[PDB]
Amino acid sequence: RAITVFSPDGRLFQVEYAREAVKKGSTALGMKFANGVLLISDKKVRSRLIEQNSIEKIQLIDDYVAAVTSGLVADARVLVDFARISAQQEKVTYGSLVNIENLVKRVADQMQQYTQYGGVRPYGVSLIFAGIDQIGPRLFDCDPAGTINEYKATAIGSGKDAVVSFLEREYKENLPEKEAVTLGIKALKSSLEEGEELKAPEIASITVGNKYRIYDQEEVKKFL
Amino acid sequence: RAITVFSPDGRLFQVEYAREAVKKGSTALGMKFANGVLLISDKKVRSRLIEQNSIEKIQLIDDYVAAVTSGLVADARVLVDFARISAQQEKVTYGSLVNIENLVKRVADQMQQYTQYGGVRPYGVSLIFAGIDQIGPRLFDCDPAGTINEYKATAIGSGKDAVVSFLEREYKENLPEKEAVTLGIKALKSSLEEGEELKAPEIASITVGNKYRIYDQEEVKKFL
Amino acid sequence: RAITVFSPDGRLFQVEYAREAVKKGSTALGMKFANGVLLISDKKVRSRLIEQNSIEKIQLIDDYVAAVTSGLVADARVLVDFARISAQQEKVTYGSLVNIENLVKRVADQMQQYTQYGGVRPYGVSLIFAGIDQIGPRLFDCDPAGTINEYKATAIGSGKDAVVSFLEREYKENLPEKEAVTLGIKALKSSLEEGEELKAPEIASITVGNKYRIYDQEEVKKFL
Amino acid sequence: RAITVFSPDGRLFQVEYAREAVKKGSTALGMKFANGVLLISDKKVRSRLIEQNSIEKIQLIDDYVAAVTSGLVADARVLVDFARISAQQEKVTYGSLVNIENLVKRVADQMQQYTQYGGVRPYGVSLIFAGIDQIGPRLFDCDPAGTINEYKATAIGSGKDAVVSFLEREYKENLPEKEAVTLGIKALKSSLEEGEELKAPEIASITVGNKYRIYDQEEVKKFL
Amino acid sequence: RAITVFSPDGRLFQVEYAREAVKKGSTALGMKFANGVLLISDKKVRSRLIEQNSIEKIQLIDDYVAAVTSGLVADARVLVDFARISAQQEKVTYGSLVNIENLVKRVADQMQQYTQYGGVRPYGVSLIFAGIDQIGPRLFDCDPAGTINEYKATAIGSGKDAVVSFLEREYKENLPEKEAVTLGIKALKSSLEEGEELKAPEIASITVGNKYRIYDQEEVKKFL
Amino acid sequence: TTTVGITLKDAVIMATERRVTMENFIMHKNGKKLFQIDTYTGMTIAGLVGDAQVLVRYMKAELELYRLQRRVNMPIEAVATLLSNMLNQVKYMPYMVQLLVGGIDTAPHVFSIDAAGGSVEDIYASTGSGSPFVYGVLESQYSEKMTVDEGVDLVIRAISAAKQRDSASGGMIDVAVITRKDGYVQLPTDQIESRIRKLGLIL
Amino acid sequence: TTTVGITLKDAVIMATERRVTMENFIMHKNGKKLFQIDTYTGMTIAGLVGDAQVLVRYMKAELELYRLQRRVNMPIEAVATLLSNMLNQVKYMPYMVQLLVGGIDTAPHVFSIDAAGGSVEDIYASTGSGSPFVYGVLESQYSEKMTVDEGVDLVIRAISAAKQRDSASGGMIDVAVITRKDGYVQLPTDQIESRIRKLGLIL
Amino acid sequence: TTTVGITLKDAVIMATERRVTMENFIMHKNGKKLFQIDTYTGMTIAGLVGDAQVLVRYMKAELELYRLQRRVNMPIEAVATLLSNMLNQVKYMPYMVQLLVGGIDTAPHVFSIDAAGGSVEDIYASTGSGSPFVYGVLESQYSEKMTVDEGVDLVIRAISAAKQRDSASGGMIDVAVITRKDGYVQLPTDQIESRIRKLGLIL
Amino acid sequence: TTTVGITLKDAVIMATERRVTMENFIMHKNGKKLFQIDTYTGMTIAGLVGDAQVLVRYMKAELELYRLQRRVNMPIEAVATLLSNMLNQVKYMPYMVQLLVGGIDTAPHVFSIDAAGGSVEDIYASTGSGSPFVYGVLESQYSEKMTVDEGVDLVIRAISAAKQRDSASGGMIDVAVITRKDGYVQLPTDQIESRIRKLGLIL
Repeated sequence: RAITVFSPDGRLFQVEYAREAVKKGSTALGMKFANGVLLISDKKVRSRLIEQNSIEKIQLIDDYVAAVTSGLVADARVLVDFARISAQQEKVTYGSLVNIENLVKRVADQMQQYTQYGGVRPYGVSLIFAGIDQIGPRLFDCDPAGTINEYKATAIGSGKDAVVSFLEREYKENLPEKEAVTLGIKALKSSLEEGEELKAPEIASITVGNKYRIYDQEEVKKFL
Repeated sequence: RAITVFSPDGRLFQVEYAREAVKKGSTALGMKFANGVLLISDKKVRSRLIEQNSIEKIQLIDDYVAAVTSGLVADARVLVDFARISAQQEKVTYGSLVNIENLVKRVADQMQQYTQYGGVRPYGVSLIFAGIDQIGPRLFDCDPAGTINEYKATAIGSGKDAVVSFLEREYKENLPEKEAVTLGIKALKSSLEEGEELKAPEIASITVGNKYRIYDQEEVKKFL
Repeated sequence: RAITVFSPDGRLFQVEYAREAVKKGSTALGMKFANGVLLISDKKVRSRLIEQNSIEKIQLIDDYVAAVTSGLVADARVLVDFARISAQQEKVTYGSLVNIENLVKRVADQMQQYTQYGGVRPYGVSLIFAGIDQIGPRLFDCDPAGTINEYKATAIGSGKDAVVSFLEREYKENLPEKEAVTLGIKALKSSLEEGEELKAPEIASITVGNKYRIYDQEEVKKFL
Repeated sequence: RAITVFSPDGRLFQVEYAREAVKKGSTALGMKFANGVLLISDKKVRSRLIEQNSIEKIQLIDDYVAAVTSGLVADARVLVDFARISAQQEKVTYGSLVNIENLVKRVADQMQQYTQYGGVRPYGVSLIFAGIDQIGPRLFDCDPAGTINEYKATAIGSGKDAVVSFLEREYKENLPEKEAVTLGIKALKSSLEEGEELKAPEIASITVGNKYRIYDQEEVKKFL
Repeated sequence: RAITVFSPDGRLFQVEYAREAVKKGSTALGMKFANGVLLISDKKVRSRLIEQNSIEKIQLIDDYVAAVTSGLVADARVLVDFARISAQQEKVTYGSLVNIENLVKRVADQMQQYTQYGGVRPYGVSLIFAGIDQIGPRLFDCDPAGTINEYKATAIGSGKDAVVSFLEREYKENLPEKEAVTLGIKALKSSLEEGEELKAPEIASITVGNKYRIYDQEEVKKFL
Repeated sequence: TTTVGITLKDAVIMATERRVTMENFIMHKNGKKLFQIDTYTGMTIAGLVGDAQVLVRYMKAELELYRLQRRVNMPIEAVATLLSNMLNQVKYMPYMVQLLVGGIDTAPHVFSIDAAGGSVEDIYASTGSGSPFVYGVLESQYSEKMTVDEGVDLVIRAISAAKQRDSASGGMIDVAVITRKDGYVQLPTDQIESRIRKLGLIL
Repeated sequence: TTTVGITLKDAVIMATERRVTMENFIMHKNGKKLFQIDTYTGMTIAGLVGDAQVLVRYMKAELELYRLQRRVNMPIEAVATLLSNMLNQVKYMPYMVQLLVGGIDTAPHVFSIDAAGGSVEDIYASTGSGSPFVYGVLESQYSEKMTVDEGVDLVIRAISAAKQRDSASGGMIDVAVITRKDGYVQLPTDQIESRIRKLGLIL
Repeated sequence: TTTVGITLKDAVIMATERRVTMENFIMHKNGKKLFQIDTYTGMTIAGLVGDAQVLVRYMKAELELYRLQRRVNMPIEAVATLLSNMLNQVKYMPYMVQLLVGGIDTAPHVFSIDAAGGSVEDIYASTGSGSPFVYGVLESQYSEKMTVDEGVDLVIRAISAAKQRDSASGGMIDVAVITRKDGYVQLPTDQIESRIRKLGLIL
Repeated sequence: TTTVGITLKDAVIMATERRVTMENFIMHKNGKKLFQIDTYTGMTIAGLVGDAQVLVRYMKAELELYRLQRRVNMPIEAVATLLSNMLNQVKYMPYMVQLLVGGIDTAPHVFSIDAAGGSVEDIYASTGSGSPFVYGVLESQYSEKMTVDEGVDLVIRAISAAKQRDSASGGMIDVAVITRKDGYVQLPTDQIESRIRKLGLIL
C-alpha cells in the first residue's frame, strides 16, 4: 500500500489521499461579519429516523469558540474532543483563552504528527474554527496535513470549490449579521442545490462581547 | 495484504472490510416508544444442544442501559466489557451516568483508535445502545470506524437493509410499548422470514423512571 | 504471508487457518447429565513407550472445574496454565469461584487479543470447560477467535462434526451419570472407530455438591 | 515505497525527495547589510478572503532572531515552534542567546534525526535564520538533511536558483539598509515576475544594538 | 530497498553504500610530523556568498584534539558533537583525556551500532582524529562501519585514492612542521588540481607540549 | 458515629444515627452513613467521612459490575472478603474507616471489617465512637429468636442508648431492614418516630 | 475567613467576607472567596489561599468541559461528588481547604466538602475561622420558610456577627443569590451597603 | 528585603531597596530584586535569593515565548495566574519566595503571590521583612488620586521608613514606573537621590 | 577556608589561603581552592571539599565545551547564571558550597553564588569561615581607583588578617590576577612571600 513518506515528485500521497477523503464529506462554511463570525453547515440528514437536531456538526469547543467539521465523522469527533480539552488546559494554566490562533495551532500540531510518523495514518478531517478572542473575530481553517490558514470566509467539504467561488465574487467584508447569514445560505444554496434540495442548515453565530448562540430550527427557515 | 491507511480514492479499506464483517452477522434492531426504548434481537439458535436463553445478545451495561450487538461475537464481548467498566468509571467519578451519549462516545473513541493505528486491525462489530438518562430515551448506533448516529429506530446485522426499509415506511414516533414491540417483530419478520422461520427473538425494554426489564421466553411468543 | 487483518470478504484468515489447526487435533467431547457434567477425551496414544496415564488431556483448573483441550498441544498447555492462575486470582479476590462463565470469558479475552493485535498469531487451540458453580452444571466451549458458546453437549477436534451429529440426534437432557458416559463413548465410537479402533478414552465427571473425580484405567473399560 | 536508507549510488532518496518538496514552496530570501540583516519573503496570497498581513511567513524566534521558511507549511510551523522553545531554553540556562549559530545547529540536529531514523520521514522544509548575536550579524540556511551553511545572502523555495544567480552577480557586501532591501526586491522581482506580478513582499530587518522591526504594508510599497 | 543484514556474499550492502557516500565528499587529509600532527582540508567553497572562514571543516573536539570530516555534512556535525561531549565525559570522570585512542573508539562504537541495528541506517561519514595524548602524536581514521586504523598519514573523501598514492610514495616519517604542511599541500594539489584549481585549504597543527593552533587565511597562502 | 447491625432469622437490620462531626462542633445534624450497596446488601460507615464515602462509591460500582457480568448478586461473604482485600492492600496510606456490611444471600450475615481489612462475621456488631454502649444493651437483650418487629425495636433502644451516653453520636435514627422476601427496604422517618414514642425514648 | 451558604425554597444564597491573611497581618482587605463555578452553581473558599484557588480553576474548567460534551449543566450532587473524589485522591499531600458549593439544579443544595473529601449536604452551612459564629445566629434565626429577601438579610446579619467576634474575618461582605429563574446573580456592592445600614449593623 | 508596588490612575510604580543578606552579615550592598519581566510588567522579589532568581529567568522566558506565539503581551492577571500555578504545583519542595508582580495591560494591577501560589490583587502591596513598615505609612498616606510624581515620592517615603526600622532592609532604593504611555522605565539613580534630599530623608 | 575576589579597573584578583580541614585537625596544609576554570575566569571554593571539587570538574568541562561549539569564551554573567541554575536544581540534596567566580569578559566581575544558587555581583566579595575578617579590612581600605599592584597588596593584607583571627583559615596564600591583557596568570609562590615580608606581615 502506502504510508507518509515522500513520493518521487515531493508529495506525501497519504496526505493527498487524506485530502480526497475530506472532499467526500458534507459541506459546511463560515464567514466573519461586522462584529462577529458565523458557522453554517449543511445537515447530512436523509433518513427520517435520524434524530434531526441532536446530530450537531457545529460543536462548541468553549463558550466563545465553535468548530464545524468535515471529513471522516469518527476522526472529527476525537479531534474535536482533543480541542476541547486543549482549550480547558489554557483556562487552567493561563486563566483565559486569549488567542484562538493558539488553540487552532495546537490541534494542527497533533494532525502534523500523524502526517510525520509511520505506524499511523494522517487524521482525515478538515475543520474551521471561529470565535472571538482578545484580538477580535477570527476564522481559521485546518487541513489534514495540519495546515492553517486565516480567512474572512472559507468552506469545506463537497461544496468546497463551489461555495469558494461564490464567496470569492460576492463577499463584502463588513456586513450586518442578518445580511451575512443570507449570503451564507445563498452560497451554500448554489452548491448543494445540485440535488435540487438543501433542507435547513444548522447555523451559529457569535458577536463580540458575548457567547456563542446556536440557532433553532424555526429561525433558520426564515433566512432559508 | 492491507492495513488502515488511506486508499487512492479516500477510503480506509480495512474499515470497509470491517463493515462487510458486521453485515455477515445476526440481525438485531431497536426503536423508541412513548416513554422508553426497546431492543429486540434475532437469536442465532439452530442447534438444540445450545443452551437457549443463556446466550444473551442483549447485554446490560448498567441497570438503565443495554446494548445489543452484531458482528464478530468475540470482539463484541470485549468491547461490551469495555463499555461496562466505562459506565462504572462515571458512577465512581461523577456519582451517576447522566448521559448515555457520553457512554457511547467513549466506546466509539476506543474503536476509532484501532482504525487510526497500525499494528492493530479495526474492531469489527456494530452495536446499538439504548437507555434512558437525564435527557430521556436515547437510541444510539456504533459502527466499526467509531461512527455514532442517534436514532428513533435502527437495525444492524444481516437484516440491516431489510429491517431499515420496513422501519423507514411504517414507524410512528409515539406508540405505546405493546404496539411498538409488535412493529419491531413485524420488521424483524419481513427480513429474517427469508429462511421462512424466525423462532422467538430476545426482547428487552426500559421505560422512564425504572430499570431495564429483560422479557422471558413465554412472553415473547405472545407478541410473536 | 498473512496476519489478522480483514480480508476483502470480511474474514480474518489467520483465525480461519487457526480453526483448521484445531480440526487437525485429537477428538474430545463432553456433555451434562442429571446432576453433573462429564468430559471424555480420545487418547492420542500409539506408541507403547508413551507413559499412558501420565499424559492427561483432561486437566483440572480448580477442584470443581476441568477443561479438555484440542489443537496445538503446546498452546493448549500455556493457555490451560493461564486459566489455572486466573481461577486462583478470583479465589484470592472474591473468596470463591462463583461463576465458571466468568472463568471461561477471561481466557476467551486473552485469545481475542492475539486475534486483534499484529506481532502475534492467534492462539490455535480449542477447549471446553465444564464444572459446577453456584448457578449449577455448566459446559462451555472456547474457539480460536475467543468465541464461547454454552452447551449441553459439544465436541472438538477431528471428530468435531462426526460426534456433533451423533449428539444432535441421540442426546437426552436428564440422563443418569452411567447412561450418560455410555452415550458419550458411543458418540466417540462412531467417529474415531474409522481406524476401526478406539482403545480406552480418559473420563472425568463431577456431580453437584462435590469435586471432580478423574476415573481410572480399569473403570473406563467397563463402559467401553 | 522508500525510506531513509542509502541507495546503491550513495544517496538518501527520501532526503532527495524532501528537497524536491522545498523546491515546490514559495520563495523567500535574505541578506546582510552594513550593520544588520534583512529577511524578505514572497507572500503566497492569491485569494482575497485570505487575511493578508495575519499570515506571516517571517516569524520571530526571539526578539533579535527571525526565520523565514519555505516548504511544507505544516512541518515549517512545528519546526519553527521547536526553535522558539530551544531559544527560550538557552535564555533560562545561560542567561542570554550568545550565538545564533548554536540555535540553528540544535534545530538542524532535530531534522538530522528524522533523516537517520526509520519510522519517520525527514522534515521537508527549509528555513534561513538571521539575527545578531554577540559575534554580530549572522545569516544561516537550514536544509532537509539538517545541512547548515552560513551566508551573506541566500534564497529558498521556487525562486531558489533564480534569486541565487541574481545575488551571485549583483551583491555588494557593505550596503546601506535602504539600498539593500531594494537589491532584495530586484532579486525577488526577476524571479517571481514570471507570472508578471509580485504584489507586496513581507520585509523585516534588524540592526545591531536593537530588536527586530517587522515592516508594515504601507512602507514596503515604497521600496516596491 | 535494503537494510544492514548480510548479503549472500558476506557483505553489509548498506555499509557498502555508506562508503560510496563518503567517496562523494570533499577531500581532507592529515599526517604526523616530527613532533606533532597536522590536519589540512580542502574547502568546499565555490559561491562567493558563502562566509569563507566561518565554515570550518577541521573542528576541535578538545583543545589538544581536532577532527576533520568527510561525507554527509549533516551526519558529520552530529557525530562531531557526540565526540565533543564524550571527550568532556572523560575530563569529568578521570580528570584528563589520557588516550585519544579511547576517544576515537567510543565514537567508533556509536557508528558500529547503527551498522548492527535495523530501524536505523549507518552513519555515512568518515573522519580522521589527530592530537597528542600522553602516548604522543596520534592520527586515527574512522569509517562508516566503525572501523579505526592508526596512521602516519591518511586521507579521506574524493581525493582519498589520489592523495593515498601520493603519500604512499613521498612520505618521510620525521619531517619538520614546515616541510610537512608543504608535502600535505603537494599531495592535496596533485589530486584536487583536476579542476585545475585548489584555492586555499584550511590548515591546523598541534605540537607536543601545546594546544591546537588553527592557521589564518594569510599564512596558508605562503605554503600554497 | 455509631451504627448497628443485628442479624436474626431470615433478615438483618441495620441502623445508624445521622450526624457528622467534622470539628467538634457538630457540623451536620443529618449525614448519611447507612447506604444500600446492592439489592440485597447495605453497608454502614463509622470512621472518617472522606475515606468512607470513597469505599461506598467503589463498592456500589464494583457489586453492580459483578452482578451484570455474572447475572447474579454477589454473596455477602464475597463482598466482605473483597472489601478486606481492598483495605489491606493500601493499609500503609490506610483508610481510617470501620465498616459493617450485612445482607442476605442464603442466610443473613453481618461482617465487621476494621481499618486493616480484618473481617469476622458475628451475629451482631456495632462500630463507631458509641460502639460500647449499643454492645451493652445488645449483650443484655439480644435473643436470636426475635422477629423483625422486636428486631427494629431492640435496634432503636440500643441506638437511643448510645446517643445518651456519647456526644459524638446523635441525630435522627434511621433503620433499614433487609430481608429476602421484600428485598432491601429502608423504613421511612414517620415509622421510626412512632416507634420512639412508643418505647418511651421520646423527649 | 468565613463563608456562608443558606438554602431556602428555590434559591440558595452564598456570601463571604473579603479579606485575605496571609501572615496576621492582614494583607488584602478585599480578596475573593466566592466564585461562580458554573451558570447555576458558585463555590466558596475558606482555607488556604493557594490551594483553594487551584480547586477553583480546576472546577471552572471541568464543569465547563462537561457542560459542552453533554450539552447540559452538571448536577450539584455531581460537582460535589467529583470534588470529593479529587481531594480524597491526594489527601496525603492534602489541600488544606474547606469548600462549600451550592447551586440549583432541580431543587437547591449546599454541600460542604472538608479537606479529606467528605461531602454531606445540609440546609445551611458555613466554613472557615469565623464558622462557629454564623452557625450561632443561623441556628437561632433560620427558618426554611424564608424568602430571598429575608434570606439575604439573615446572611448579612450572620456574617456581620462573625466579623465582630473573629479577627480573621472582616472586610466588605459580598453575597450572590443563585436561583433557577434569574440564573446566578451576584448582588452589587451598593445593594449590600444599603442592607447593612437598614439592619443597623453600620458603624 | 522590602519591595513595594503602588497602583494609581494609569501607572504602577514598584520600588525595592537593594541589599542582599545571605548570612546576617549583609553580604551585598546592591542586589537586584526589581526585574523587568515583560515590556509592560516588572516583578519584585522578596524571599530567598536562589529560588527567587529561578522564578525570574523562568518568567522572562515564558512571557517572551507567549508574546511571540500570540503576537501580543500577556495580561497581568494571566502572568499572575500562571506564576501561582507554577508555585502551587511544587509546593512540597516549595520555593520560599514572596513575589509581587505589577504591570499595565488595560488598567494597572499589582498582584501579590505568596509562596504557596495564592494571588490576590490589591491596590498596593509590599512584601518582605520590612513589609509591615511600608504598609504603615501607605495605610496613612495613600490616596488613589495621586499622580506619578506624588506616587514616586509616597514610594520613596515608605521605603525610607522601612530601612530605618528594619535592619534587613537597606541600601540605595531603586524605583521603576511602568505606564502605558512610556512603556516600562526605570528611574536612574541620579533622579532618585535628588528626590531623597528634597523629601528630607537624607543623612 | 577564606577566599577573596576584588574587582578593580580592568582586572580582578582572587586569592585563597591553602589549607584543608577535614576533621579539626587540619589535615592538609596546602589544599587547592582557587582553580582556573576558563582562559579568562577562575573560581574559588569555600565550602565542603568533596562537593566543591565536583562543581569544579563540571565547570572546567562545561565552559570548555561551550567555548568549542560557539568558538568564543562564555561570559562571566553566563557561567554565573549557569552555576546558579545547577545548584538550585538539586538544592534538596544540596551542595554545601559557597562559590565565588570572577573573570573579565568585557569589564571585570565577581559573582558570589551561595549554596542555593543565588548569584549577586558585587565589587568585592569573600566567602568562607574567615569571611567576616577580610570584609572588615576591605570595607576600610578598598578603593576602586586601585591599580593591580595595590590590588594584590590589599588582597594579601586582608587574607593575612583572616588567618590571624580564624583558626580554620591559614596556610600559604596564593593569588591569581586575571586581566584581559595577560590572560589569567597565577602569581608564583616567590612573588607572594616577597610581598608578605615587605608589607610586614611576616613572622
